[PDB]
Amino acid sequence: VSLIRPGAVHRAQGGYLILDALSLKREGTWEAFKRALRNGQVEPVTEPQAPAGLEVEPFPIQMQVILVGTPEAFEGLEEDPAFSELFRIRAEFSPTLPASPENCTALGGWLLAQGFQLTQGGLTRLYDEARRMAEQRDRMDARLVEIRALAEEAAVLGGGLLTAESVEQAIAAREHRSFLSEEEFLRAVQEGVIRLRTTGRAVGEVNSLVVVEAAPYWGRPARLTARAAPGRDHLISIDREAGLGGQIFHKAVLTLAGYLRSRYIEHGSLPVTISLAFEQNYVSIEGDSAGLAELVAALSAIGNLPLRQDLAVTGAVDQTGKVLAVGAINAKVEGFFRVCKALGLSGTQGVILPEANLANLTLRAEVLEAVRAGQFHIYAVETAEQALEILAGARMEGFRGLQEKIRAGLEAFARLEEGHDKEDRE
Amino acid sequence: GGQIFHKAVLTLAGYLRSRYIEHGSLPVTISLAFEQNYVSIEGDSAGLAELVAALSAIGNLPLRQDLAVTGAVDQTGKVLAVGAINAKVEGFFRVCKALGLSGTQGVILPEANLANLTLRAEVLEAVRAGQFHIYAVETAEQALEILAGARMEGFRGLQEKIRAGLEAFARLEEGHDKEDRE
Amino acid sequence: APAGLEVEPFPIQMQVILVGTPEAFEGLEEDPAFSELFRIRAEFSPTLP
Amino acid sequence: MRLSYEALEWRTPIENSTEPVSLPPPPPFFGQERAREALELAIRGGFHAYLVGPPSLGKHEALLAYLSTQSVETPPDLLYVPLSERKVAVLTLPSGQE
Amino acid sequence: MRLSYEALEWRTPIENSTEPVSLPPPPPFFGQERAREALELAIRGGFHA
Repeated sequence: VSLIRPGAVHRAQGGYLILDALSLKREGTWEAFKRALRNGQVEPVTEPQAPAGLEVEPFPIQMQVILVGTPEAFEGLEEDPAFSELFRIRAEFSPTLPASPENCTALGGWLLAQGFQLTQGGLTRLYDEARRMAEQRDRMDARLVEIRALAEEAAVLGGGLLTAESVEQAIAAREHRSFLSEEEFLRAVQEGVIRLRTTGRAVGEVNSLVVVEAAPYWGRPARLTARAAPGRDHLISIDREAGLGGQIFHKAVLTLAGYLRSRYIEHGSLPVTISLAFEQNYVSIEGDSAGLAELVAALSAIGNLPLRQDLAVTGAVDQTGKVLAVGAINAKVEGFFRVCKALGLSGTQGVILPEANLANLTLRAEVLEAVRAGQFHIYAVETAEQALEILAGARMEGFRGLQEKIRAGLEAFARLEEGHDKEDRE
Repeated sequence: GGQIFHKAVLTLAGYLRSRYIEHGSLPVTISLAFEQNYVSIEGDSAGLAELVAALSAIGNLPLRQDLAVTGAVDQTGKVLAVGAINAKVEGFFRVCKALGLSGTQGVILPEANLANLTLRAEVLEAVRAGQFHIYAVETAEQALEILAGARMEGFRGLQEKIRAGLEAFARLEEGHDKEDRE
Repeated sequence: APAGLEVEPFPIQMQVILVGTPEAFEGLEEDPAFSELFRIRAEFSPTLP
Repeated sequence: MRLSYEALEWRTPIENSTEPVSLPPPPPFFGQERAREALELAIRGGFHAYLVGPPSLGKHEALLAYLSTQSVETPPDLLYVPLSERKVAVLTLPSGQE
Repeated sequence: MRLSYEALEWRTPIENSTEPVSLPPPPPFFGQERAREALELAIRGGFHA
């Protein structure tokens, strides 16, 4: 009897046993643990090399089990109908917290309870960075481990105190430690290896804002071009079939084709084929969401509309023409701002982004100061027509408007098509 | 590779279809080949050499063989930077010196690669002596202008010649169409 | 060995500095714990000015 | 529409930075009222619960801090007593008697 | 455009090659200020890098 060792069930009698579902599945204990919970009794594990084992009476269980883990760690467990029977209560943790003065005060008290020495400005800066990590204006990040790590770095850079300057220094150092790829990209842009048009007008070319994933984060601009030729109603997206892709119908290509075919109804079929290419790979294309940049570039190519290269265009688009929210909007806007500032801020550069992302706009201090000074502009759009109006600097409707120019380009392509059609007859 | 769409082929087709618009479709088919394999092709990047050779074939433009052509290109005709530019330029210089430098050889390379041009001593000495030339181009039209020794727009310009060749090919295709009909 | 020692775990008062190539750390940084233990990234530029 | 600076300014205005903050510690699961209420129900009723959420939340730390404030009835002494050299039973005694 | 020799010359102009150079050793991580600062932070704070 004296060799029986107490495990975790014995030590948690009349108390709480906190386990990890990831551990319950990693060591395969979940079957035996389920059996113990359902039976209400458990005996200590016995190695098979013992034909002398005790007939130990099963140990009663008067504990409460509190599994802890990620939702994906529990997807394996919630499939079992018995897991939903033993564990009736689900204590779900929100990935964010409301951004309120009460929550900022609670964060300050939590940081003080961790041993940090805070300042009101330092607490404010930490709270703002927590809001930015959630990428939401009215929601601060719930991940207290990450905020604690940032506070640790801020304390180290400020000696022992979390002042505003120390937290700003910690954030800047975190940015710098992962800025090698972006420093190389900016150096290439400045030298001329990667040429992005940040000034003037261009026909069929736009500055899309991509998030690079063949490399680390910090989304950056990319010159996306659209070329319009007489032909079928086929919309070619060169980057989405870099290999095959004729076997694959792409949701972005289908969305763009639907918009172009349905919005422009004066010939029975789109008399123009539009080829969309992302020059300077390192561009990770969506393939499932049609970009607003692609649509405005296609419209410019069709109508020979010179779009402003000052403004970068980001945000998904819908087949109706509705601009949808995109992730990492702050990263894209700040990457374009970095590129513009590296080449010199002309005072007319900007970013065209959806109004849906306005609740996710937590731009850094430099971008906001440029916006205040009028050196950087942020345009928020609902529809692709608004983005095209901003880019081409003209209203869609009215005489000599963008709509009439696009229709004239379409009818010119149709005339080229019929000129080739009579070539097939006579 | 006939069951796979190639980014280089798509880029070249997009450029040719979009830039030359006077018939409903490109009335010419262009076959691009690399003589003397040992050539490692890149199917994801359209070469500037491929585009200028295609334009020469369409327009019957005699390109200068003095100048080698390197660099990528996009569907708008913008010449992009390429890797190992020094290796390519020095290899062409080695070939030219092996056969004898005539004072007119050269390499047409992107202006994007000017920050990567660290040519060796012999190439730089030939460049200073006027025996080797380096041409830096922004667009494929500039490369074609240098190769064919004529401006795109003007008295019998390259653009007019390419359009005339396209009209000739379209007339041949109309002859075939009426052959199909009559 | 069936009979052994109940050695008290040795406390760790060291700083770990992993060294490797960017592709070497691709296989390790998927784990949320790696980003929690190793928070400082001393990345080396392949070139110098 | 062209967004103005005030339509884009999100940072909380800093007012004082010459003094440290004196803030009482927050209750466990601050800003996590759903998780706190679910765990309170699981403690009141004695049900088994499970905590779900993204990593780096400090779920274990907050859970331990919340459970440390609970006051459960004094658990009895559970022990193993040999009823023979081969049969071992479980004995339950009043707390502090084992 | 036809690049001139000066627009193509990149080698540092050699001014003398006779006397040996006397140069103090560089600080660790020279030209690698990002990695050096990251390691400074990881040493001051005791984090794993």
